[PDB]
Formats: sequence, C-alpha cells, structure tokens
Amino acid sequence: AISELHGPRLLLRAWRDSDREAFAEMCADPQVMEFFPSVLDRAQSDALVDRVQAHFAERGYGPWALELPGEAAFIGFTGLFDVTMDVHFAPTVAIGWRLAPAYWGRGLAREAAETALDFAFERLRLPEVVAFTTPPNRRSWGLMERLGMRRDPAEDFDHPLLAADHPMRRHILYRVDAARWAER
Ligand SMILES: CC(C)(COP(=O)(O)OP(=O)(O)OC[C@H]1O[C@@H](n2cnc3c(N)ncnc32)[C@H](O)[C@@H]1OP(=O)(O)O)[C@@H](O)C(=O)NCCC(=O)NCCS
Repeated sequence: AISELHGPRLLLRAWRDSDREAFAEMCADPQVMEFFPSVLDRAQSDALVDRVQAHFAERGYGPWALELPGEAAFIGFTGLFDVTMDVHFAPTVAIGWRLAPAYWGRGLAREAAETALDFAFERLRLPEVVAFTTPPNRRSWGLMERLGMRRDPAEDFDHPLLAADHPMRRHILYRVDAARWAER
C-alpha cells in the first residue's frame, strides 16, 4: 500500500526483491560511489535496501526505486527521507538520488527529483525539503541548485555519523521551502 508517483518518463515505486541485484551492481560501482567513503558489498547494499523498505513501512514515502517504463525496470533511486541525526537542520525531510551511470546526462535525476518534491509540497504539504552532499560532488549539488534549492555556505557542517577527522566529513546544505518551490 505504497503510493507510486509518475513523471513523463519515470515511475517512482516501492522496491522489489528483483531490484537488489541491479542496486548491488550500482553500490559496487566506484563511479557511482566516488563521493562516499567506500563501495558496498552485497550484504551492505541489501542492508541499505532494508532501511529504505523500513522507511516506506513507517512513513508511507522514502527513496523510491526508479523504473523507466518502455526501457528499464530499475535505474536507481530518488526520493524523500526523514533527517533525525544530530545536525543543526534536524528534524526535517531531505531528498537524495543515486542513478546507474548509463542514465546520467538525461535529466532523469532532475525529473525524479521534481516528481518527489511535487509530492513533498502538494501531497505531504511539508514546509521545506533539504539536501546535503560534499563539495567535490559537483553533479549532486549542481542538481540541487538547478531544482531551485539554495545554499548558505555558513550552514556547512561536519557529518555527525563520520569521525571528527574523517576526510569526507565536510558537507554543504541546500534548502527549498514550499513558497520557493511554488515560485519556480
Ligand atoms: C547526482 C546524480 C543523480 C546526477 O545525475 P545527472 O544525470 O547528472 O542529473 P540530471 O538528471 O539533472 O541531468 C543533468 C544532465 O543531463 C543533461 N540533460 C539532458 N536532457 C535533459 C533534460 N531533459 N532535463 C535536464 N537535463 C537534461 C544536462 O545538460 C546535464 O548534463 P551535464 O551533466 O553534462 O551538464 C548522478 O550523477 C549520480 O547518481 N551520482 C552518483 C551518486 C551520488 O553521488 N549521489 C548523490 C550523493 S549526495
């Protein structure tokens, strides 16, 4: 009983067991995982899918599996997740995305994110959605600003689930509120 969302090309849907093989391939891909501490093995990939499924069970939304009707069953994920960790901007709702590299450069993450944020603001009627990444991940924060999300560099933060001296600790924060989304 999970709400599926449609864009012109994409179906944002609940995860299926058949997704785990294709998602594990992505999580083992160094180009997909470049701006994360490590690639994941199958056990770690499956544990991430388990957390996504638990988010859907608890909240009725989550990082949707991305299907491309007419083309491919599974190309990655894009969607909303609740931020509960000890950061200055919590509690709030965030948006995240991970696409198989064959699908980059097609505006498919843009379309998935527009579909997810329409749901956030029209259906859930949330006041704001945030997103966060590392400065080197230019494809990721580039998508954030193209969506109309905006960054205050003063809100840069150290990720509280990484070591205080972790080389990838430094994150940047983007925000979009309901009014800014509507004004696009
Ligand atoms: C982050 C990520 C989802 C971005 O995907 P993306 O395909 O670059 O993003 P978009 O969907 O906005 O597509 C933009 C590109 O498509 C092009 N494009 C083509 N048709 C388009 C259309 N109809 N609409 C928009 N852009 C279009 C743009 O020109 C741009 O190309 P460019 O990068 O050469 O300038 C992807 O790179 C990824 O999965 N990265 C690895 C995982 C990751 O780091 N996730 C984020 C962690 S914080």
